[PDB]
Amino acid sequence: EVQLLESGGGLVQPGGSLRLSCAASGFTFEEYAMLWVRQAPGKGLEWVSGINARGYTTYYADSVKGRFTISRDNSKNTLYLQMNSLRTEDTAVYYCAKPWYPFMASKGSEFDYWGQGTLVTVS
Amino acid sequence: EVQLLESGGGLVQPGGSLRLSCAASGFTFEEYAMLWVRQAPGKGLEWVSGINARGYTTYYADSVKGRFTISRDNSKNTLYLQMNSLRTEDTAVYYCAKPWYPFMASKGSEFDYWGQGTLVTVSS
Amino acid sequence: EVQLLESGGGLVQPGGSLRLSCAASGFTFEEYAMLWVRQAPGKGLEWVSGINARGYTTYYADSVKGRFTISRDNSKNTLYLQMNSLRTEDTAVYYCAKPWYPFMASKGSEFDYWGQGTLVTVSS
Amino acid sequence: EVQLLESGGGLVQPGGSLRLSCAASGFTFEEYAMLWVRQAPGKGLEWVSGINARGYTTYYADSVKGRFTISRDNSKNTLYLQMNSLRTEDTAVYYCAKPWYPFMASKGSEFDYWGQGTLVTVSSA
Amino acid sequence: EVQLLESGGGLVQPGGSLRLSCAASGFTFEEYAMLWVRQAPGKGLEWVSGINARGYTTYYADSVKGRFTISRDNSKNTLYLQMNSLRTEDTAVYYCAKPWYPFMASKGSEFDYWGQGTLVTVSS
Amino acid sequence: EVQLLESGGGLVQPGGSLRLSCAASGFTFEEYAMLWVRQAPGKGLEWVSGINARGYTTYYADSVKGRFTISRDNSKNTLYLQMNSLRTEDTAVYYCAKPWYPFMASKGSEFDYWGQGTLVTVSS
Amino acid sequence: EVQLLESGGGLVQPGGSLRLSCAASGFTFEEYAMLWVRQAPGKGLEWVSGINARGYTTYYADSVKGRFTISRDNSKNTLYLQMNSLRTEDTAVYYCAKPWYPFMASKGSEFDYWGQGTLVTVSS
Amino acid sequence: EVQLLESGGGLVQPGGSLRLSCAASGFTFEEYAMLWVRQAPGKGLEWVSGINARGYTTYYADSVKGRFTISRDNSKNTLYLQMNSLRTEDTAVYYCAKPWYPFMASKGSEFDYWGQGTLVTVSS
Amino acid sequence: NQVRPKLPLLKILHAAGAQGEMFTVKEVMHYLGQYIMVKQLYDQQEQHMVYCGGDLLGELLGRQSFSVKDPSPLYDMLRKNLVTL
Amino acid sequence: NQVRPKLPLLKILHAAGAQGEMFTVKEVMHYLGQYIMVKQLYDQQEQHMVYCGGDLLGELLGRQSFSVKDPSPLYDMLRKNLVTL
Amino acid sequence: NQVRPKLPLLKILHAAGAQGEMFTVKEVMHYLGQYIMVKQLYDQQEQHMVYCGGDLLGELLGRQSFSVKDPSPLYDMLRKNLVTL
Amino acid sequence: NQVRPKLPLLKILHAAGAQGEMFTVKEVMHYLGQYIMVKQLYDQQEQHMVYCGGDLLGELLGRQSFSVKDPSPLYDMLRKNLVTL
Repeated sequence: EVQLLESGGGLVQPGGSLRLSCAASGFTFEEYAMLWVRQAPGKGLEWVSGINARGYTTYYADSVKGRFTISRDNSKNTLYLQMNSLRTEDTAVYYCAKPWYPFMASKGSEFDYWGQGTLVTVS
Repeated sequence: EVQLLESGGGLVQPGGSLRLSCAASGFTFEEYAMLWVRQAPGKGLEWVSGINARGYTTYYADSVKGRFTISRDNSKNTLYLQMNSLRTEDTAVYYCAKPWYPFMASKGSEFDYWGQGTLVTVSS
Repeated sequence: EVQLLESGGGLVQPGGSLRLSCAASGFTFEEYAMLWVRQAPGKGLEWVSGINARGYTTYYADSVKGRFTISRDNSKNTLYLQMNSLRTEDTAVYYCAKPWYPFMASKGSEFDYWGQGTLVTVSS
Repeated sequence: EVQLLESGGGLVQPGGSLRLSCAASGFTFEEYAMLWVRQAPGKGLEWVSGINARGYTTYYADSVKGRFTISRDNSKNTLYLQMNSLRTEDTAVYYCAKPWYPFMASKGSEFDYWGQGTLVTVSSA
Repeated sequence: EVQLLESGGGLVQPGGSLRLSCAASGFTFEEYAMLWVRQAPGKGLEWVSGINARGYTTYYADSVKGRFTISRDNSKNTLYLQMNSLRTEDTAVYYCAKPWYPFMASKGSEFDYWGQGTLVTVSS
Repeated sequence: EVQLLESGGGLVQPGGSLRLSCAASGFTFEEYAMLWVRQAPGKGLEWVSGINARGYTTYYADSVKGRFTISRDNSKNTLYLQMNSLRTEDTAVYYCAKPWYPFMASKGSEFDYWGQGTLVTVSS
Repeated sequence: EVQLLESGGGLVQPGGSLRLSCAASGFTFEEYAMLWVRQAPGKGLEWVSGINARGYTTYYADSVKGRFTISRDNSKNTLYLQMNSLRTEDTAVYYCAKPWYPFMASKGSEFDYWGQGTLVTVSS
Repeated sequence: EVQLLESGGGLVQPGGSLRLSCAASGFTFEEYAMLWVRQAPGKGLEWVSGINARGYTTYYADSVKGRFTISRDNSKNTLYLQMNSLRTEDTAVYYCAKPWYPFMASKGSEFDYWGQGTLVTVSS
Repeated sequence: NQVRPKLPLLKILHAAGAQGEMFTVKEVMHYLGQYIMVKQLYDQQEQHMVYCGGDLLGELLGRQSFSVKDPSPLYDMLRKNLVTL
Repeated sequence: NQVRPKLPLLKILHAAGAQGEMFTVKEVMHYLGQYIMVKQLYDQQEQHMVYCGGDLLGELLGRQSFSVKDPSPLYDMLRKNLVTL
Repeated sequence: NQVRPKLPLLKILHAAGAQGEMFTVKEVMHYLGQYIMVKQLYDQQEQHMVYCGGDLLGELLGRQSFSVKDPSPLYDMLRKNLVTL
Repeated sequence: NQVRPKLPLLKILHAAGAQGEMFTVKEVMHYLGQYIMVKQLYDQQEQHMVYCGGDLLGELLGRQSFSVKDPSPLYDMLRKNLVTL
């Protein structure tokens, strides 16, 4: 029943900005910490950021810290990721992920649900 | 057709005694447990005592244990309440009642029928 | 922890009047619609009246319409039933009831809490 | 120091209904019987209804008996008048009144306090 | 050492009012009951009012009861006499007085010290 | 409502002594520093001495240092000035003064209120 | 410096007699009313008797009336208690006491000082 | 109708011990904090100890801290004071006190009721 | 409109908790009602009936009982005890 | 030495179970203590603190709260509400 | 008769203020009533109608709305969510 | 693929609202997350810490306390308690 639909990805030049979105359903969004994870060519899944259920506490990988901004609108069951000063290193498939453990916002796991992803291209 | 008729009420002194009776008709008395309840002036229903159909198993409210005795005479279709060592707060209208279920004798038993009651007053 | 204590019952002649009171505790009285229900001898429980939490909306069974008045004083956690022009058929044990649903003032449910009741006898 | 604030009035069609409220302060509301009185166009004050402090004894003018219901919520310092089956002739300014005599629920007096009132208009307009 | 000084006197018409004050020092004011007395043109001494040390119990002569109010402010070492609906018979020199014993506030208290007095004249 | 009244002034020979006192009321004496000032025939006001509210810090004009001693008794609402080895030029009316601000005991303290004064004449 | 020395206690039979003495110093004896109180073994304070400063007005507890006599000799600064027709219930330590207020000679008078007391035993 | 009866006082040598008791009646004892206070020769009343209604929380003046133990038995409506390591300075009349304020266990008031007291004497 | 209650009435009002020497007529009647209530001078079973016989209030009314439903006896007392200022 | 409490104070005393209209000062204070206790006006976590706002007592004292550790507000109320007999 | 609610129901009960994990059936219903009220799932102008779409309760019942006059939705949910102890 | 939980784990899953006897591993873990959350087996202040001593889960894990930052105890439990279908 769990469904996560990512969007907002596309094609940008080194320095630009995109806003990713994730439409979540099939579970109680307002109860869950939510995660952004990404897959760049040749590499496995990298945890990018996370946000607690209420939306006041946020976490980030260092490679992305002070550049990306995670947020959520619980009324709209939607997670967001603000990618500013985009880099070539950031080109990848981005996924919204629901953690099996409701309070896990700081790292992903093999038991999480993720969606089909959205493609981001920076050049 | 079910009728329950209480009698034996009166006025007595603290430490006195009264025997109440309840004449039943319109149902198979000997098949049903029977109950006494009372209502003090301006208060509500308080369960007093009950007895099984065959009349050898008895139940009492803590406030009356040792002072009240319930019994029955199935051949006469009558229920009794013997009240000894009476206290002022025993003042009440006393009601005989038939439960909906034949086995129910204790506090909270669903009533089917009850009478109009007999007044017991204890005062000096 | 919900407790409901009815009082005010007794014996009156037809045409007479009585006022019942129900002292409520163990829940937030001012959040709840409240009901009176009654059980006459040999009959099923009958819904009698109800009132919303704020006390200005009331409901009556057709059997008591124009004769009974329900009211409440939240500051004293108390519900009242003013009964006028009483009839033989109003003879019953009357119960105060808390609905499981806070806005339900017009009907009883299997999930309601009731007190032990207060007996009303109208005869002669 | 005594104040009585009436509200709830308005315009309604004959047969419709309205609920008036009166917020009381400046005295111990729970000690007093309270009254509703009214003034129709061209007439003087007509006593309408009254209720005892404890809320379970009520009185009504023959003209409104069976249509109006007075009630009170002491915890809210509030008196109410539920008015149903309204008639053209119920048009008036309605006032909440505190009797000088705490037990007086069945009639008004010139010594009573009343609020500024609330305007009630019943018509098919 | 003890020092008492009265003020607030003057001429008023019947029905008028006046507030007398008495300045105290030279002893522990808050430990002592205090008195007001008066003397008309001839009259002799008449006890008027008294107040206990902490200022919560008051005493009055019958002839001023309901009209005069005695009070004190221990944070200011001041005694007051509020005089309302003044009558011609109230005309007198009013004196602030300290009792020999701290608990004596009623009529006939032994005087320790008193002030020079302040004239109150009531008339057309 | 503040009242301050000086006493104790008189005629004295050079090298003699005198003790002045000042009765205070109408405010909380123990919360305020207090002052003595003087005015010699004409010569204008001259600050003499001051003391803090609780009576443990004192201040003197160079002209009286070592000869005058200021003190107070908060339990009596009284201020004192002890004057020793008096000199002809100490002749003056001495005044008791309450400062506007409770902490001001030194020269140039803004006065709130002062007494009528008491005359001190030093001569043969 | 105030002190009260009680003496004269001992052991006697019922109907026997004893004279207690109390030697006072450290205050103006002849200006103060004086009291006797006693404490029975393991019990509490009981007021016995009192006498005015000039020694002409006497007070007694009903328990000792007509049997005990209080007196004083001011030239000796000594208080006395003559106990006649003694009874077993008179067994007690007897204490001399000086009131706070010079005029207080009756039951309840606030004490200022009292002695270590003297034991009186009345046993067959 | 409040009545407090102290007992257990008597004579003991420095270093000794005494147990005081107080029989309380005329009020709901178990609803009230209760106090012991004392009056030594020449001194004013001194609060000594206190205990909450339930008897598990206790308070003491610095002067008796570690030497005295207050306790109570609500079943006997009795208050106790166990006094150890007694000193000459502990000589006093000891009083049991009911506070006007039910929860006041840490200080006395001018409005408390006291018993007649029990005399405690400590000398070698 | 302010009135000065003559001493006998004023004493009744002050007992009722009134503050001051002048009131409106409605203020006077309010305190009167309070006086009757707290002193329980009314009949608990017939509350408009006031039994003021042995009370200082009875002295002002010059009566021993009466119903508050009829103003007459009240009006009389007011007329004799309120001084318009 | 008896006092007669003014009716607003007597009202409070009767509510705490007092009978009659005459009392000693200590009886008044003991009934006031009872009143505060039974009406639960004290703070269960800080029992010396009385929150009387919205109660007859608060209105008589003219206070929302006070501590029994400072008798002053009570003094003023007694002064204004006790008539010595 | 004690019951232990399955956790999806317990969650709703705890959100209404319930404590613990065991209850009577009556307690469950009273907490359910509290829940609907505090979450304001009812229609103010038609209070017997509950609109639970998009709420835990709706998901538990598998519907968008229901009338508290028809307890059939509730019976189903109770059967599936209460384990008798 | 799907798995059938051993009764021990299945009881925990059912208490969490799980329907049926066949689940995916991700379903099983989702329900366990709900179980821990609703039964409040975690530390309010350090949410990743689960204290499961005294719960039937603690038995399955063979532990009393653990952080979910360490899946090791979790893999063990799954291996012993999931039967691949």
